[PDB]
Amino acid sequence: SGFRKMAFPSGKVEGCMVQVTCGTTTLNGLWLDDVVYCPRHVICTSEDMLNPNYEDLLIRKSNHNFLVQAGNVQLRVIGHSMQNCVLKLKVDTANPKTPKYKFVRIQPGQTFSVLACYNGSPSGVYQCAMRPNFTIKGSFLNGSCGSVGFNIDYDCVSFCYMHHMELPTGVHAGTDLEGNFYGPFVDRQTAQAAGTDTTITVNVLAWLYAAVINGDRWFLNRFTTTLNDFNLVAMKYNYEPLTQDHVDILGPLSAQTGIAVLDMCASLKELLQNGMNGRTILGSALLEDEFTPFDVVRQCSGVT
Amino acid sequence: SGFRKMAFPSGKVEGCMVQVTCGTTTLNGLWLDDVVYCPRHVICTSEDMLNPNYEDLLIRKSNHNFLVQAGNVQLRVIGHSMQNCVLKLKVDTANPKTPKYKFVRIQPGQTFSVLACYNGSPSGVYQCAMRPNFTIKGSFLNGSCGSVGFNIDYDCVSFCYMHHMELPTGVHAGTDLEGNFYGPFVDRQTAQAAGTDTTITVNVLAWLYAAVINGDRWFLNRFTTTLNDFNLVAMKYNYEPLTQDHVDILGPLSAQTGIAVLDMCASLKELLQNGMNGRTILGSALLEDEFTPFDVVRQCSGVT
Ligand SMILES: O=C(Cc1cncc2ccccc12)Nc1ccccc1
Ligand SMILES: O=C(Cc1cncc2ccccc12)Nc1ccccc1
Repeated sequence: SGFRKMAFPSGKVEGCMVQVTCGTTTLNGLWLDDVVYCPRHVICTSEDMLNPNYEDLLIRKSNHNFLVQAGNVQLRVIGHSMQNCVLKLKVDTANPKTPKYKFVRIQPGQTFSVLACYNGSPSGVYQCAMRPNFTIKGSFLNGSCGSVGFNIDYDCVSFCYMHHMELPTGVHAGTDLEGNFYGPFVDRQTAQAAGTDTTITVNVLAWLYAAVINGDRWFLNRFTTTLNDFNLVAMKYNYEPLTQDHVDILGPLSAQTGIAVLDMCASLKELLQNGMNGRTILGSALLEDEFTPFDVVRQCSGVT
Repeated sequence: SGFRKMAFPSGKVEGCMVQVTCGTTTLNGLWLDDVVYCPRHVICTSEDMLNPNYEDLLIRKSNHNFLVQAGNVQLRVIGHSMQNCVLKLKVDTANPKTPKYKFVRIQPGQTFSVLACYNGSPSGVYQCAMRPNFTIKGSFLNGSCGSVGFNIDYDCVSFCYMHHMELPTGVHAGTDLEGNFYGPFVDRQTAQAAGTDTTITVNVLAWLYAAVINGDRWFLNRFTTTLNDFNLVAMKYNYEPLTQDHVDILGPLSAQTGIAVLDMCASLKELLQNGMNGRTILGSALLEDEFTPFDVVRQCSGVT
């Protein structure tokens, strides 16, 4: 028993982190096979970021201007190309520590592990969610760009996120491993607005199921509701509308607990309308939405 | 910016996890040099746990009864000994992945990373604190015994905890790497009581400093207090008494923010007496006590 915001073991990803330097800018890169992936803003100076013309900026750079260092050994750059907002530096040596991997574009609401890095060296690992507004609420300082988000399926690492920027509002924005930003964000020092951040309803429900499995049952009531009635309450509280897909996805948790999904929705509805009244659920005084139904099942079944 | 419950990168520890089997019981072991460390309750059956005589039980076991497996290769056991509540299985092969390491007994209030494992395979990593009552609020299922807690200083892993048991109350108990339980707990299936769990005051203060550094300043007031006045309020709320040592330890955070420690104590005092009034601090609706002042400084400075 017990319920924690658990991250995937980061060892497979640590073996891929390298330092990429371009002029005075140093950030992190991901070394997989003979390719180093990093944010393209490595080629920018503080002045360039205001309105950078990356194609023009990249033309002034040659293979030898990109210093790639894995641990203490220098990698030789034999090719460079820009794929959307990521630079792909072709190196002459394949990473001997390359794990089995995929590049995946995650959906909003999905979760992933972040290995926060500085100078190609990992400093910490934490679990987070892609917000419905496509931002992430991470913990990143300057130097952390190129730090990656991933999930692991037994031995295959699915790289889903590369950190690029912190918006003036303190939230984080980045790309998938093909250089495509999640959301409307651009890699430019300009006024960028994240949309309204809504609450991942299916995740909160999954976490309520985790609470019940772990003995915290105080919030369970004698009521039920319907999808349309629950959604009327969800919209008022800036919660994502719950669909039959979400109900089906909660099927295993509903079967494990013997509590119907709509019954859990009525409990959630009362928690929204009345608050926690000073009580806690799984050591939290608010409704947690950064555990998918898959994360709950995995944590409560010990998937290695 | 951003503040997350960050764990140390677990790669160095993953390379030490092995599976230890003794009869029908399989748990995790820590392989460092030519020694495998694991909970001594590996030699018990369900009936033994009621009142086990471990010296008598261990005598019926020989080197060949302890099956140690690292990945898919079997390790040959050439020696076995009991050191307090841990078994030390001497193997004939040194772990080629043994990192630089220390065995340290942590203090209550200190934090550490847990690499939760099942069948010698890691499943997740999370950050936690040794509670003042010496329990840990982890996420462990059956099979997780032998999972370790650690801290990293650049390249040296300091092993501080080995998971042994879940108390009937859902909290977790374990030992240091010398087999000594943290707290009054014994490795027996009996009624064991954890003391009153108090709140780590210095940690909450450090987290209030992290909040101020990260832009959350709403809780800052025009008041101050004294150590004795603050402690009068701390005792009422089951908070640890704050000492001059704690004030000194908060020195770097107080210098960074320009907010005196006693001024932060007055804010904490008002948060205790009046609650958060529906507001949040660093995305939390309660006072977080699982970040030491060292964790805050590290996270806010990017120590790799
Ligand atoms: O935002 C970043 C990098 C960054 C990321 N996370 C956290 C950061 C904290 C402080 C400084 C920088 C951080 N780059 C950038 C700079 C200007 C305009 C566009 C992008
Ligand atoms: O508590 C444990 C192992 C354990 C640990 N964490 C979580 C667990 C969850 C379920 C079952 C077992 C767990 N061993 C033990 C059994 C009986 C008496 C004394 C100790």
